[PDB]
Amino acid sequence: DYRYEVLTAEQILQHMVECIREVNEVIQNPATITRILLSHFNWDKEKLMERYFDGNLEKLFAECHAQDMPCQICYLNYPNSYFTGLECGHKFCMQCWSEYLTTKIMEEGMGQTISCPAHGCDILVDDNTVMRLITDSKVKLKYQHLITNSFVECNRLLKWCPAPDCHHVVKVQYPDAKPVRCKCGRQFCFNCGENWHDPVKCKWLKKWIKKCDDANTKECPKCHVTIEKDGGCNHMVCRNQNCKAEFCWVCLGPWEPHGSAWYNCNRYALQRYLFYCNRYMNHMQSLRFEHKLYAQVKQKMEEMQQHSWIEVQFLKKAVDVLCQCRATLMYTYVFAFYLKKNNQSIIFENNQADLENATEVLSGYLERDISQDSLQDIKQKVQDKYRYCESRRRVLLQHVHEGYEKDLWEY
Amino acid sequence: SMAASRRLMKELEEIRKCGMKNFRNIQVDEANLLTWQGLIVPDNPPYDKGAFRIEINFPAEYPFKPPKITFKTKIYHPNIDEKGQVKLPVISAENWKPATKTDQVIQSLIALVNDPQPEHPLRADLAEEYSKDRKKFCKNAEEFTKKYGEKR
Ligand SMILES: [Zn+2]
Ligand SMILES: [Zn+2]
Ligand SMILES: [Zn+2]
Ligand SMILES: [Zn+2]
Ligand SMILES: [Zn+2]
Ligand SMILES: [Zn+2]
Repeated sequence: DYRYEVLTAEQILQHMVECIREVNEVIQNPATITRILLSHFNWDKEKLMERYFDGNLEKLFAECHAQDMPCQICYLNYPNSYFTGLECGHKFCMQCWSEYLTTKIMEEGMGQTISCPAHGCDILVDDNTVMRLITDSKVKLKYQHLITNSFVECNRLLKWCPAPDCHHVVKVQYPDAKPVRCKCGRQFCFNCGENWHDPVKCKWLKKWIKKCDDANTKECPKCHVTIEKDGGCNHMVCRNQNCKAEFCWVCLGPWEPHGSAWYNCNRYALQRYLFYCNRYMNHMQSLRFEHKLYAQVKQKMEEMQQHSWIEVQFLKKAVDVLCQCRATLMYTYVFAFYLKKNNQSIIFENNQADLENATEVLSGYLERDISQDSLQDIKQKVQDKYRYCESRRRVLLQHVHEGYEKDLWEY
Repeated sequence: SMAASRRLMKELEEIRKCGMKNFRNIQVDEANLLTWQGLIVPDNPPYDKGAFRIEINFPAEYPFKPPKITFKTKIYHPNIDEKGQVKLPVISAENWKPATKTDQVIQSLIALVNDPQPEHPLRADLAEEYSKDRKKFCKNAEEFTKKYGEKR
């Protein structure tokens, strides 16, 4: 097994606040400054005490870092009751606070403290009065995330969920580069933090995200009518009267020599990168269109309900198989690009092609050929297809892993 | 987007009523109010032989996000690139305070015009010219100012 546990940003804050207030009884600083101190020493309570007396605190603290008037931010007048302030005596209406704080806790330029909104001054707003002045628990969560990020980075058994508005942490017994699952649903690699990437190792994915950091439409090979891609499937049938021929979108060669021993377009130094990156990026783009299939299938599963919810389950499963396979596929192109060609690589490439074809067939049935088919026939067809897609995917991963157990793979 | 216009309305009312000598010729689209224009008139050489067109652009989220000043007149200054963007520190997203007034923002732009800060520039080569050989730079910027300036 690989056991782990999910905690909320609420819980992971209580953890920190307790870790603060065990230092904070010794050093008697305010709760918010101790946090910034402890953050600076990477939550080593010792290398904090071996500086919080050793040196002059000034160098330490430097290393770490009119009443009946209108509001000076919005210019409207209110009763003095509504004007909150900080320790500087700068006061502002309780809404401008909420608007300032809120827009300050959105990404571009956030560190881990917010200062007073006055011109000039930079007296920090203490953690606890940020929570008190902002309202919506969506924003509040983000703040908690930001002040706790240091605490969670400095701890090697906690990682954040990568999902953008989920602020939960997975907690483990050891780090391993196995897959963990958030409880918003998101499944990620605990070691590297990216999305789960079964065949490729985390190192080679890091290298492939930096190198990849720096065509939406294309023309029919036969009739040259501009085809925008609408759906993730790559078995392209040409929407025309003149030419109703079929062609693989990536290589633009023909279908159906695809899915045979003879023709393989998945097998191939910047000319090379463009080949493998094209297929990765394509499969990624495809995966997005793949997600929007929970709509289209429930329209057919709803139409099958009226002619119920039991059947609707198999089509969801089908789309969930398809998404997982595409995802693997995506990443097999990362793994291959870095691969020194050897005795096992040929067998891998065949499995990659088997999975690629077995995906396109499932992907293209749910996108086109299901509606050109009767109702009693599609339960069997779809099931037989995703069960096969799943085997080819499982065969592929089984193969690389054998190789990894014996260092078969070179780079 | 509306509350911005409401604030700029009051700001713009206080400007045209008290005046800005160094910042003249203020044109704002009254429908919008989020996009002013005007002509800076510096007092120090190497720019006192001309004036410069700036366009201010207030976001919807003003005053909780800062505006963005871009010069339309070309200028020879270490802190303003060729496309017109100015690196004014008080306006950057890190330092911006929603209680900072537009009048202060602009006075601060004329600080920068009248005393170029080569320490954190946009034109790094112009910054070298300014420090390492003042007299020559002041002359280069003067003739650029005379060639591309505006009548006072
Ligand atoms: Zn206010
Ligand atoms: Zn203040
Ligand atoms: Zn999550
Ligand atoms: Zn990983
Ligand atoms: Zn065609
Ligand atoms: Zn192909």
